[PDB]
Amino acid sequence: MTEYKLVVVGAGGVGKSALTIQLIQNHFVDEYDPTIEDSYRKQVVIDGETCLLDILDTAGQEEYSAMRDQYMRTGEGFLCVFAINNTKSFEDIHQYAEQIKRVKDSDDVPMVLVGNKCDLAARTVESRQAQDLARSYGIPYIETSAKTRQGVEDAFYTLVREIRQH
Ligand SMILES: Nc1nc2c(ncn2[C@@H]2O[C@H](COP(=O)(O)OP(=O)(O)NP(=O)(O)O)[C@@H](O)[C@H]2O)c(=O)[nH]1
Ligand SMILES: [Ca+2]
Ligand SMILES: [Ca+2]
Ligand SMILES: [Mg+2]
Repeated sequence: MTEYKLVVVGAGGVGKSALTIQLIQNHFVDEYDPTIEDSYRKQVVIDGETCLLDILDTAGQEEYSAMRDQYMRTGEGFLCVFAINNTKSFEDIHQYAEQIKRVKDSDDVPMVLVGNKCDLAARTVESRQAQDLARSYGIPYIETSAKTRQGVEDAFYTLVREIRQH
């Protein structure tokens, strides 16, 4: 069966771990335990095809930024996550995308831009602004809530599907 190496990246506290765990284990993590680097694997059927998701959950804390080159080298598709209630996290997205783009020596690396925590009402990043960023990269924008499960499967499966267009 095909195996897809997905990497989830973005600023700390945007909900990377919560997204991943919601996808893989089907529950919401309410507490905030900052991640160093964790791995998850799950057989899923996507568009008729049995396949293996290998998902790397990465550090948002910038002290662990040295570890980025290593996972950006290995990973096949990148979930680029900001929180819609954290403008700074949206501004941080570029640093992640550029580095992926640099490290992979490609302007065409499978990516999906994810606006997380769309259940919260304190939005400071309007959808249209994220859509504009995603358009410049030539990638999809998808809003998610790790809390309600809205968009969680869409976001990850779209990433698997971007890896398949490439
Ligand atoms: N309301 C709401 N809270 C969320 C959502 N996703 C994550 N959170 C909350 O935000 C906090 C941070 O979540 P977490 O997944 O650990 O963030 P992270 O991006 O993995 N952090 P790190 O980079 O340090 O590993 C947690 O308290 C979590 O419950 C979401 O969609 N909605
Ligand atoms: Ca919980
Ligand atoms: Ca504004
Ligand atoms: Mg985490």
